[PDB]
Amino acid sequence: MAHEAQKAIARNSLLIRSLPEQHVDALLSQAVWRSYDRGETLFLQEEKAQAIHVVIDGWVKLFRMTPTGSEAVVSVFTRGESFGEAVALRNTPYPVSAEAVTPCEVMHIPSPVFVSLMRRDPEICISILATTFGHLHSLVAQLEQLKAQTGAQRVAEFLLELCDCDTGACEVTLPYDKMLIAGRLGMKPESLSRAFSRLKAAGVTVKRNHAEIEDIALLRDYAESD
Amino acid sequence: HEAQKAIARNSLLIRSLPEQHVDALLSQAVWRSYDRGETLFLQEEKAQAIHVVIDGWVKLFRMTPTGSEAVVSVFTRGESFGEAVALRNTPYPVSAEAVTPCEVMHIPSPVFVSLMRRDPEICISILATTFGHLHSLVAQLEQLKAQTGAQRVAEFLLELCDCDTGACEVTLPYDKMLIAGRLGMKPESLSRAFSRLKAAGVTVKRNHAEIEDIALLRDYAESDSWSK
Ligand SMILES: [Cl-]
Ligand SMILES: [Cl-]
Repeated sequence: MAHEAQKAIARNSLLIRSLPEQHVDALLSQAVWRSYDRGETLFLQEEKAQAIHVVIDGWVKLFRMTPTGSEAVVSVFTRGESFGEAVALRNTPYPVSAEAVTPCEVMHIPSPVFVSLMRRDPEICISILATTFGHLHSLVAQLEQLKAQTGAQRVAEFLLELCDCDTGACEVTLPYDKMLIAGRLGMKPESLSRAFSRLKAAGVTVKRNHAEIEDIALLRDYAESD
Repeated sequence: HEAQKAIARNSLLIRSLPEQHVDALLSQAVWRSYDRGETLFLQEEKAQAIHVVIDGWVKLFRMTPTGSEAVVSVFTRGESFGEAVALRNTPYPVSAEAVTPCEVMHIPSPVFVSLMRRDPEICISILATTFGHLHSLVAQLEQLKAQTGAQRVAEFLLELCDCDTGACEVTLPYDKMLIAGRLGMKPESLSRAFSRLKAAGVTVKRNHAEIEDIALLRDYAESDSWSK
C-alpha cells in the first residue's frame, strides 16, 4: 500500500524524470497498479489511449499489425521504463498493442490526470518542456560521441544496466524469446548468441528465462575494455 | 529571409513545433550577424531568446575556477540552443561566441512563452513531440554502433552538406579540436580519420572541407579495408 520500492523504480522512468519534483508524489498518488501474466494483453492497437505506462517488474513488448496480418515488434520495455507519453498527450488511438512477455507489474498514470494537470497550469507544461529540451540536447551529444564497441560489450553494458547495484553477483530475468533483446540492441540473432558465448569468460551464464552475472566488477571491466 | 527560414526548420526547436504555428513564430524572429570572436551572450545574463544558427559556428563555454575557457559545445548551420534556460527564465550558465563569422536567428522568449500561457494545448502538443523524439534517441542509443572513427567523421561531414549528390564544401572551424570534442574523439584520431578520408575524396583545408563526391563518401560511411 505504500508502493515505496515500486515508486522508487518508477522515478527512473522518462516520464517521472521529466516532472518537477514538487508534482511527482501527487501524480504517483493517482496511479492505477496492475499485474499481468505472461501472454496477457495490456492494450490493443486502435483502442483509446487511457494512460501512460511505467513497467515496474518484467518485460512488455509493443507490436504493430502489418498489412499482411503479421505482428511487427516495435519495442521491448522493462523495469523503470515508461512508454505512451506522446499518444496519451495527443489522444490518438493506440498505434501498437502491448503484451506482457514475462509476468510483470505496471504502474499506469491515467491520461486525464497527467493531461489535465497541464491544461490547468501552463507553467508546469513549460517547465517539463524545458527539461525535455535539455534531455534531448544531451542524448544528441551522446549519439554524436558514441564510439564503436563489440556486440559482447553491448550485451555486457545492457546486462549491467539491468542490475542497479555496483557490486556482487546477480540474477536478471530475460525473455524466453531472445530475439526481443537482439532487436532492442540492434543485433543479429547470431551475433547475440556469439555475444553470449563470449561473455561466459566474463562471468555470465544465460539460462532460458534468466541470466547470471557471477561478478559485476569483472563484467563492468569486460565492458570497459579493448 | 525565406532561405534562412528554411535552414531554421532543420532545428530541434522548429521541428518540435506544431506545423501550423511555425510561420508566426518565425515571423517574430530577430536576425543578427556576428564577426569572428563576437559575443552572442555571456554567463549570468538573462536568457531572453532561443537561438538558431543559420550559418557558421558558435561555441559555448564556461570559465574554470582558475580562469580558463572550458568549451562545452559547438553549434552550426540548422542547430538550435538555449531552449531550456530561456523557458526557465534563469541566467545563462555559459557564454556564447562566434567561432567563425555567422548568422543566427533569435526567437524572443516572451513570444514563445506567452503563446503557451495563452493556450497550453500548444505546449501539450510540443511536449508530445519532444517525448516521442526522446524515446527515439534512447532507442537509438541502445543499438550497437559498429562504425569506425573515419566513418563517423564521414557521417558528420555528410550531415553538414544537406544534399544527397555531387560535391560540396563545408565551413569548418580553424581549430579542429572543436570538432574533435563534438565527436568525442582524441585530436590525434580526428587527424588520423581525415587522412583515411583522403581515399573517399575528402580534402580538409584551413577553414573548410571539400567533398569531391557525396555518394562515394556515403559509401565509405555505409561500408562494413575499402576502395574506390
Ligand atoms: Cl511465467
Ligand atoms: Cl530588428
